[PDB]
Amino acid sequence: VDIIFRSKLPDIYIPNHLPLHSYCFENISEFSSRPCLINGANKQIYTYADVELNSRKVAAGLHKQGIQPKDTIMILLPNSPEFVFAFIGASYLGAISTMANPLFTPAEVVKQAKASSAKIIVTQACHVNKVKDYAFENDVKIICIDSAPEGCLHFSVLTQANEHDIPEVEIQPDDVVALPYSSGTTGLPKGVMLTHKGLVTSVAQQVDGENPNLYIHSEDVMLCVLPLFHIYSLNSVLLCGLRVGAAILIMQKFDIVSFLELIQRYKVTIGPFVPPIVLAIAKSPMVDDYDLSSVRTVMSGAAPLGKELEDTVRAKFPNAKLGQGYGMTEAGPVLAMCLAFAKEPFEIKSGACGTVVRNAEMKIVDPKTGNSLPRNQSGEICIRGDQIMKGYLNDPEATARTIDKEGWLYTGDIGYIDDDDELFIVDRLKELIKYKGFQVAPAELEALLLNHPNISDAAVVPMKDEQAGEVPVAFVVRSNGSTITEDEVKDFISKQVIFYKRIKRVFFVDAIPKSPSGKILRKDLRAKLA
Ligand SMILES: Nc1ncnc2c1ncn2[C@@H]1O[C@H](COP(=O)(O)OP(=O)(O)OP(=O)(O)O)[C@@H](O)[C@H]1O
Ligand SMILES: [Mg+2]
Repeated sequence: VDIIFRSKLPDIYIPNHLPLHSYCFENISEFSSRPCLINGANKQIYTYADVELNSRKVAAGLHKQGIQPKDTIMILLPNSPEFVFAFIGASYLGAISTMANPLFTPAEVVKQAKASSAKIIVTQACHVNKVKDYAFENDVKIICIDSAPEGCLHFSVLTQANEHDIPEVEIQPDDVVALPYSSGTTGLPKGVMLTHKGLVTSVAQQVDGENPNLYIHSEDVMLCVLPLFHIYSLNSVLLCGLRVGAAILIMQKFDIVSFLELIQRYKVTIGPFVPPIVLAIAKSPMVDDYDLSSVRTVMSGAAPLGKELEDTVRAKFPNAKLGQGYGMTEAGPVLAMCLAFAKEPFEIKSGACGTVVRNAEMKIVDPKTGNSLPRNQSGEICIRGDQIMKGYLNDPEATARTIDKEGWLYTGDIGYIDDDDELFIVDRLKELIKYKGFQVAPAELEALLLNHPNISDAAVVPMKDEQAGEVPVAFVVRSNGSTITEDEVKDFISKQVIFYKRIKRVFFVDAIPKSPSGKILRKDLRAKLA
């Protein structure tokens, strides 16, 4: 007998029979002349009508270039209007976009291209070298958004196409539309098949309903400073933004000053961040010199964030609801979303990752028995609903091990749900540090380290130890100014925690490695230790 957790919100109608473009643009007529994409680099504004129009032009363009239903294009781009136009244009065709980290090595880009069977790679001149030979040898066309050197087509060859030249197409709910990849935090990146049905479901779960979990409307301005090739931005910023008619402000590269200025300048109202952004915000002393009163909702997604740091940043946006969302590529991606974001906001506790999304079921399973758990007990987070992935790309066996025959997705994440239906993430199961019979969550310690005014960044990993099995160790970046000592660090931790959570060694460093998508690269630090 499974003990099953659900949202405090009612189930709603989800039109997951509609293709993604059709769902996203369903209500476009009520906001057609509102800004859709704001290019922060050049101040250029595309209206809702511009964006549908360019997307339809690109679809027609892709079709003339040989893109057929179920064919794949690769997007190898930084955030830009053209990323959007390509993604949606492929969708118009019943085709598929795979999205690649543009700072990947040539071996990486090629592997992804081979695996996804991309017929076209849409990128910039600066990356052409990565895929030049491979493309020629495999009749894969290369289209550049900026200038098109030897053998490449320019993106304009897509936008020259006529919007009324999109062919008749029969799109199935279960057709793939997106091939995002996991961030590779725990190993090589995995290709994930996301469907029209999955993504419409997941966008609806967030922004539709009488009382939506994530309340966004056509007068909001959503900042987009996270990579759209990761599923958190593409879904919760781009697709959710389109669905409700919000302006999407496109930044390329976060730095705290640029960030604050653009927020002020463009009157951003929705801030979809990650813990490294929140960390920056909490440690900067100048946040107070800026007019951030417009910001009404601040989300942190993508990675563990502790309550003390979350609270620090809370105090710096007294005008906003601040809270967390929890996503996993394999999950569509959103599994839970802060209810302080709802149109009729619920109460929340600091440090929760949210409450499981409506129109879904969640269970917490102990991984040593396999039995589901009651409230306030730590186990493996599981989820079932229409939003989850069709499966891993070219890997039905891993899919089968990951989503069981009951249609339960097993995240590999440990968590508990408390009496208020808030979810808390402990850490990734395999990241739990094994000190005798005890299990230590690296993220709990990291949260406490980040609390120290003289610490600017940190990561906790296990070390090989003779009699304990593994001991917790910490990598610490000192603040500018301070010369905090190893023993100062250890004693600071020691005063606050139960004995088996103590830090055995601290190593001072200049930086902690992180994915572009905002997750600490713990494995890279293990390798430094080994
Ligand atoms: N709010 C959150 N708090 C804690 N962890 C989170 C939160 N949001 C996401 N995560 C973590 O991020 C994961 C989703 O990350 P993603 O799908 O980008 O790949 P990854 O797990 O980071 O890397 P890979 O699967 O390639 O090892 C979740 O499984 C969870 O472990
Ligand atoms: Mg993962």
